[PDB]
Amino acid sequence: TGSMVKSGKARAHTNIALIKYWGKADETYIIPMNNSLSVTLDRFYTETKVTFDPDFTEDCLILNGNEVNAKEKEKIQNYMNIVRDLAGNRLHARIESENYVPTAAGLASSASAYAALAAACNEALSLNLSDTDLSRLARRGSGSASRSIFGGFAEWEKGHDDLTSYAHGINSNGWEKDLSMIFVVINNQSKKVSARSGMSLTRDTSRFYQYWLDHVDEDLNEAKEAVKNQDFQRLGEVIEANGLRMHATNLGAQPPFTYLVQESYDAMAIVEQCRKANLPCYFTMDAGPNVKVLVEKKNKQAVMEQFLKVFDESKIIASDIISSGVEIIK
Repeated sequence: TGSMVKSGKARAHTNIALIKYWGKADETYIIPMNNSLSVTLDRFYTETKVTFDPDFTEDCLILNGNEVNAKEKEKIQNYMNIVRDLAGNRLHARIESENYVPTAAGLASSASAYAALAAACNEALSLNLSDTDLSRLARRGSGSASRSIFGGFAEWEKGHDDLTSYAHGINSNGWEKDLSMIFVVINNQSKKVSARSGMSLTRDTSRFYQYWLDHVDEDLNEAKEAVKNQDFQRLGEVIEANGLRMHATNLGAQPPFTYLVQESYDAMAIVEQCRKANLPCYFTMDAGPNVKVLVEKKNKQAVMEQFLKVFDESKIIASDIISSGVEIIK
């Protein structure tokens, strides 16, 4: 690299919320209405390199080898303004990112991307950020990115401001090594959809939003106790119910909406058939119709075969849960 050029490259993995982040207390700083709990997936990740050079006059983002539009361009420059302030410098960066995430199939890359960028900047500029402050930095880009700093189980503590809202890794005594998640790619409209806009309408207007708030802390404690005990059935029941309650809140929005389609329900029915046939597993869904199936690694293959009876092979994508957190790479 160049004499006064500072670069860093990081790999961060996606995560899926078992207890949902849904609704913000603060839209500008990304402060959530409640705590969330997720697992970090081994199979899906973003690699991001950042190169700071005094000769650069603005930030440039190249994604999967392609320039981004002026919109995405403006967004990355705003985010990089946070990094510069944090660093106490005025260096602009060329950002080269590669998503190893099935985004065309509907899997989100925002958590991995912002976690990778935060870590890459910390490395490039030698900021020496603690995992807490790395989490806070990632959060400012995307809420769920706060959790992708960490492996295995992770919890985003809601806090009440920029300093107190961040995630931490949960030690599971290695339980994450025994677990998997099967992604069912569900046929979806290709029309534009915004989770950020969705959760905002629901948080602000849903007639069922208070119901959500009244139960989330109880679900979270239940999930965490299940994790302490490595009690799969106990974790599953509560995360499945929590997920469904999140979708319920959208039904109460003004006016109502849903991310689920009939094919999603078809996949949920298969999970329940699996449970009735002695194959424990539990589903969750996010801002789209894809169905994610949490399952013990030992039963992963058998659950997949049940899905493979009815879905194309290409649509049934399994991942293990990774133990380690964001890493610095070449």
